[PDB]
Amino acid sequence: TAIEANSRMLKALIEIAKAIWKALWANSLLLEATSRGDTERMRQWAEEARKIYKEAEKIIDRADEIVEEAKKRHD
Amino acid sequence: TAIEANSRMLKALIEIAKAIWKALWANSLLLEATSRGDTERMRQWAEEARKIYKEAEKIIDRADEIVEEAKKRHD
Repeated sequence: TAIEANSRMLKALIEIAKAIWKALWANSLLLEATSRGDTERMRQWAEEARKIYKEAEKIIDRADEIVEEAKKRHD
Repeated sequence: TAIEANSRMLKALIEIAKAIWKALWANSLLLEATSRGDTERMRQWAEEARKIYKEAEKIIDRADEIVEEAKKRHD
């Protein structure tokens, strides 16, 4: 019964993984920006990351919500 | 009864991913601070990023603690 919420929390975890993926891409763009020594793409990934952090917060909320959705149906 | 194993290992997985996200966002803030316009950030990361890290560290350890326990329940 909670396995539905397992699949769904898995998707949510994949969304968390997407967030992490974009964070890594942000690290890449930062390695790009510091290599070229600029500060544009820095603010690019910065803003993108802030957005994604907000969305990551929400996604994790819904994730843990789905965890609670899986958890309540106990034993 | 399988949903049990699923949910357990999945919550574990999620928290460990969240640990990755803890250390990640820690280094991320540090990367925002890695612009090198301030060095007092030493105290910031050395404590706050250290806390969630050691939090992130043992969560993984105790997350694994139940990984071993689940599998061997059929002994």
